[PDB]
Amino acid sequence: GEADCGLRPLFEKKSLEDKTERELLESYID
Amino acid sequence: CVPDRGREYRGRLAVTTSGSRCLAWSSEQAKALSKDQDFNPAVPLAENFCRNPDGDEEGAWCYVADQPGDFEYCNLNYC
Amino acid sequence: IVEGSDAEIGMSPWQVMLFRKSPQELLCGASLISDRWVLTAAHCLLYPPWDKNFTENDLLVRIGKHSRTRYERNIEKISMLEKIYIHPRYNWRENLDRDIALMKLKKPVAFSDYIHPVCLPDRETAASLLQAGYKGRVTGWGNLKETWGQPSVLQVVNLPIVERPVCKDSTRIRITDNMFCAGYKPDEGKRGDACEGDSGGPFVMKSPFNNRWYQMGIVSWGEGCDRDGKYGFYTHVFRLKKWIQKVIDQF
Repeated sequence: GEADCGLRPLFEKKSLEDKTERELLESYID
Repeated sequence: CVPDRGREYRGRLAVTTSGSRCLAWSSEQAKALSKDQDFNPAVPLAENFCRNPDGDEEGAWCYVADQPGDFEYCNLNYC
Repeated sequence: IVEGSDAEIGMSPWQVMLFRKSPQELLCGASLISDRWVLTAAHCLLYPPWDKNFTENDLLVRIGKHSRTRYERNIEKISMLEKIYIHPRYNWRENLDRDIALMKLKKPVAFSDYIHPVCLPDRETAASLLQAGYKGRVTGWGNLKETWGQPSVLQVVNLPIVERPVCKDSTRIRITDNMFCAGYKPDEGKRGDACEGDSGGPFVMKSPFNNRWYQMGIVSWGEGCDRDGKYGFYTHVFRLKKWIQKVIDQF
């Protein structure tokens, strides 16, 4: 189960960014 | 007055706000619902008295039956 | 989801479908927190005012689906409920407080590119990320509009978290500690919201400190959908973290 939790294999793991995941991250730095 | 949202009203109240009657803290199905919860060790569970074993922000509650949601708050005066 | 966009594929692998056995109809959404347990909104299972009472038998889960319709044959997993667990003090007689519930799958799921669990916030994540202004993101196959209209594909909408007091005044229903409301204010000249059909669907946030995604909440309710000056409420997933584990490492 949950240990490899929250790491999407077609993104985080391929190292790709979902088309808006960024809208969320910038939301904190700002 | 009841200070902390009855965080310790340890009285002999025994009726939900609707005039319904609290089912025994230890009924065998009041104990059921009560087990996966997280109850605090100060608030002693007295017979069928309204208590706030939780810390329920809202106040003192009690059981009213044996199914989820089958509980109710109790009418005291907070501060 | 109202004013969302089609989900990319494999973008939210933890998203689950809670389907009523027959009529084969879509009732709510959910998350894979592990390979054996699905987390949802209690009210999806229980709501007497609406003669709603499902048992681990009138329902079934569907994992790794993209399209609302097509049975995506080598992608998706149709799993069957083993047991259900409704929060003992899930207040359906008032404000739908503690809208949490858990489903134990009969036979464990096999993680694929398209099926993977989300994480539960630890006090530190929860604490630093649950802050007004932060955006998290909803996903559902629920209605696209408050009225008049069901997606063909999973949708998304990132909504910023709102200040409790703004939420508080947002309505008449008693908002509790085990709730957060999120959405755009009327002047932010942006919109988006989860709508009916969306429940159980996950409110996730990505973490800066480590890059894991975290279920911070669950689509609980709200008034209408995308209405101005109203927010959508979410279960505080953090807040029922112990009951979550009390039950899991229970049996």
